[PDB]
Amino acid sequence: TISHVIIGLKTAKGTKQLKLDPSIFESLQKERVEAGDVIYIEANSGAVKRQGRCDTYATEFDLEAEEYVPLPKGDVHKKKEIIQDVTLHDLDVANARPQGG
Amino acid sequence: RSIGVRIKEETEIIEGEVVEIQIDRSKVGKLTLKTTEMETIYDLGTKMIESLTKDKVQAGDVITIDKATGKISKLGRSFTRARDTKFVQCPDGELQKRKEVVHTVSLHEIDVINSRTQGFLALFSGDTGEIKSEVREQINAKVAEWREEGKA
Amino acid sequence: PFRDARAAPDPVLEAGPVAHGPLPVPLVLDNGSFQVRAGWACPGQDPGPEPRLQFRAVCARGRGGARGASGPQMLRSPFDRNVPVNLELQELLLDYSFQHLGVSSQGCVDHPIVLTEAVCNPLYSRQMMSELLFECYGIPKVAYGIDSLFSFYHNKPKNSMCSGLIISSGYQCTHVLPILEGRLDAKNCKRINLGGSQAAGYLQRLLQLKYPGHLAAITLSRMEEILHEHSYIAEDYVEELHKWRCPDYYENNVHKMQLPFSVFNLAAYHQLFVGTERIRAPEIIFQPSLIGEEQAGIAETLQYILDRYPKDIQEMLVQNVFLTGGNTMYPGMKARMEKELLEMRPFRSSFQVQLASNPVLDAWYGARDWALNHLDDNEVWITRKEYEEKGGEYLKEHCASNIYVPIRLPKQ
Amino acid sequence: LRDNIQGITKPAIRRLARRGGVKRISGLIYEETRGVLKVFLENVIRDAVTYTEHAKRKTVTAMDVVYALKRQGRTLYGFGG
Amino acid sequence: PGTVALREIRRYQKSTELLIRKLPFQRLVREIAQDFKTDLRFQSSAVMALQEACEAYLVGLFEDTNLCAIHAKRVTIMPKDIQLARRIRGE
Amino acid sequence: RPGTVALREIRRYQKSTELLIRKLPFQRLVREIAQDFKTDLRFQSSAVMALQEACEAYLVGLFEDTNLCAIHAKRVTIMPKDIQLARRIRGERA
Amino acid sequence: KDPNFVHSGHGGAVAGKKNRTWKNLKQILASERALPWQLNDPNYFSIDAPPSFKPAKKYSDVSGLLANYTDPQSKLRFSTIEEFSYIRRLPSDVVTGYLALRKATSI
Ligand SMILES: Nc1ncnc2c1ncn2[C@@H]1O[C@H](COP(=O)(O)OP(=O)(O)O)[C@@H](O)[C@H]1O
Repeated sequence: TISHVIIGLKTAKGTKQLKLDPSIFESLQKERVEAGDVIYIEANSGAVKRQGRCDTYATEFDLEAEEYVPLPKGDVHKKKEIIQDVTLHDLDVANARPQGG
Repeated sequence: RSIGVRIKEETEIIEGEVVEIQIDRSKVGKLTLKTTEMETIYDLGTKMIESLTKDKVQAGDVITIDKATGKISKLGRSFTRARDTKFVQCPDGELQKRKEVVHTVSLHEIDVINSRTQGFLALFSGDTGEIKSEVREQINAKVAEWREEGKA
Repeated sequence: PFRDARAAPDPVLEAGPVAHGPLPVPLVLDNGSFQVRAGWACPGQDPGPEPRLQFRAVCARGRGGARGASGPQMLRSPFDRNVPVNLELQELLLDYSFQHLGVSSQGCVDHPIVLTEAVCNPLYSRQMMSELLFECYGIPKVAYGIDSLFSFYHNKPKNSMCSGLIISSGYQCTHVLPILEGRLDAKNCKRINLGGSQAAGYLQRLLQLKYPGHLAAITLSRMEEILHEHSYIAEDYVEELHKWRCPDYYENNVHKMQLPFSVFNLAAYHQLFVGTERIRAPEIIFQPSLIGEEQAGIAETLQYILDRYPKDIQEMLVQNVFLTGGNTMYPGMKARMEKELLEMRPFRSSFQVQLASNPVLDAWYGARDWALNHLDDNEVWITRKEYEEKGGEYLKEHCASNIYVPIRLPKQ
Repeated sequence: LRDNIQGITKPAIRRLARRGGVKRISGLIYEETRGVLKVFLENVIRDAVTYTEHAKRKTVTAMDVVYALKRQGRTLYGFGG
Repeated sequence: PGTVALREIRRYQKSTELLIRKLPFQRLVREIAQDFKTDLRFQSSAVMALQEACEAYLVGLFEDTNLCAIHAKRVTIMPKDIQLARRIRGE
Repeated sequence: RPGTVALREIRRYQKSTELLIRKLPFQRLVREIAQDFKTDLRFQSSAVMALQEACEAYLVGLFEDTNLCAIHAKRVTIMPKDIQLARRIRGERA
Repeated sequence: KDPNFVHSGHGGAVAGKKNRTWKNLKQILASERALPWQLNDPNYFSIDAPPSFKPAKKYSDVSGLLANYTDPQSKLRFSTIEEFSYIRRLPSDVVTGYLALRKATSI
């Protein structure tokens, strides 16, 4: 039924297709995302955010309750080395009580 | 409480007298708005249709529409439709203004927003207590980069 | 101010040239809903010096009994939607062209010819055209091809099995031509029903509606100055029409040419200010919804034909996007096209956009350099003895030319 | 419920059409007629109420509507006024 | 056959009584009055004066629509024949 | 030259507050029609020219309704039977 | 002299209510449908581009600037406060012109 979801992405620098884990697609549906939305995916963490509807669809109705954003001028895909600092106290706190979840 | 963060944000705000509003049974519908200096008609989308109908917006109201959010604020009725309370004149200038709002949040008021599944209740109700010092260690450092990236 | 046009050239010749080896120099002729373009091939020379009859393909006659008004000096033209669909004006057009090119002695057209046809040509139109070409004119052998594939054949790196897209534009159309190893993939070629005539008629109608003081003084023959010399195509349309929104940009960048002259006079002999208007007539082929008519336009058609194909054959063909014909003359055309293409390619992938060496003339020079090489390919040309059995719908699928479909037409 | 003006029945509108002398009636005509029928009351009841609101009565009289019909150029006999 | 409707024409042109059902018309009159203004109530004679004006007005509209369709070389009416009959009257 | 841009008339006869019938022929038209009810008439210039303004406005108002009648009746061409429709449905040809 | 002194009768007639021109394009792409066409063919009916998949942008009729608005009366689309004051002064002969230039809801 759902091994994965293919998703297609576009920016002013080009396009990619990605093969999403069903847990990430469950997050796309959490954010109420549909084709023609502008999305940020953080593939190392599974964070997903709707930035807004893409402004190529800004004339789909004359007045509708969505905010439209310009097609991103940035790359479709970006990499960095990042270095995370976490204290033993952050572990002692975040694992002791049941999380908010 | 006594050190402020200040930011500015730009919003597409629509303001005017509603001249006429129409709806159908998905859905489609049509709206008209007026200022002292222009008029328009508009095709509405579904999330607006549900908002206008939920909030009983009626021809002759003077209204502000938060275009980013679908929220409606009604200011009163036009004096020419005050017959059959609060009454007010139409806005001046164009309907859709890209208004700039400057806003300020006390540095502590960012801590309380961060503390709970809804933070801001604890701001008023006084449930803010022993706020975890590692959260302040992050927020002070986050505001210290907004200060220099120039976004705040 | 505006200039005005000029006419009555000197294409007056002896009965024809002669060249070494086989004596019959072929004629090279382009049809054209805007202008016909013609000449003797001038074989053995690379810098082909004299294309002739480079003329607006529109005609009349003196109805009081004077003369046929075929050449340059209300009006009718032998084409509709870039296909010839006429006889009674097509005859006097061809006769006029053959008078100035010369005919060797008598009532037959002696030399073989190469002639342009539409990206796809309706079978009946080729039948009527070949019937004029062999019943009336009696040519010994004939070749057919497309302006866009000829101008590509002129601009190729080598005389080889190249592949690409050809992007074409002209009076009533633009076409997107996927070519795979020299073969046009006619099953997924596409066209938009807009171009030079629509842009000129639109720019006219804007100035008719915006300046009702000059309604007879503005006309297409004045629109062609502002359209081919004062207009430009945006690198990104909402970005250009955004910067036209502030008066300090507008008043410095606006074009301002006076009408022909005799209240500070300009209410009658206006500067006809154009700023966004000098962008709108260009944009029509990118956004045909600037007119009423709904079609995809060049950006969405270019995307639509590419996703018909496996991802490798896309990358090896999109290496040669070629711009030719008509509206591709606008300044900034490559810079728009490569941006619209960057927005739809896979993220790291390479592509290249090539603009013709002369976007109006290269179809003739292409057909010329083609005929110079294929001169004695006796299997390629439609021979008069083949038209003696083939009904006139017929075509042979040679390089840089249209795809024949096996078919037969009833006629009586 | 039937309050959508469909309470003005198909065969009643068709009988008005038959008195009006029309032959074949396309199936959208009944609803187009109900649109006109509303708008005629949005003229006539509305102005008749402006005559009821001259006296500011609760009862609409036949006079009140005859005055509205008189200013709207469609006078009526038998009721008087 | 598809044409004996021509006998209905003659019957409903011989007839001269009101054709819409009184209760439906009275309900509609009251509903349009009550969403317009509060506590408006109608004498039977006012509802009858309304209904006679309405049905005479619609007989006029149908006569006008007949001439529009006859002019269009039809024997049928479509909503466009009514929309001409409005715009040509200025309605 | 021939057979093009009929809008040459549209673009000429409505650029200003002009009237389309010439003054002398209109002034001798009205007087013959007037005297049949009662003769020995004399006329103010301001009386006769108040007729033409109403006449041309009414004629223009008819033609505005008339071309839509042709379009509805499947024509681009206006013809006398369009006026038979329009002037009767306005209630005037009765 | 003349490339030929005599000429064929290609399909146009000498006389009759019939044409002197051959069939116009609209009759050609109709009559050509009777032929034994197939799903793989260079068929001239198939080459016209598809409809636009995204909804079309709106640009103001009178100046080409981006249109936030449409007038309830004329139904033209406009951008600015002075453009709204301008359009309400225009004659119907140009209002219908801008509407026709975009095949609008009144043609
Ligand atoms: N400057 C120009 N402006 C407009 N159209 C042009 C121009 N130059 C060439 N054309 C166009 O070229 C198009 C196709 O090439 P053309 O040279 O005319 O040969 P053909 O019609 O046989 O294909 C025509 O539709 C014609 O309008």
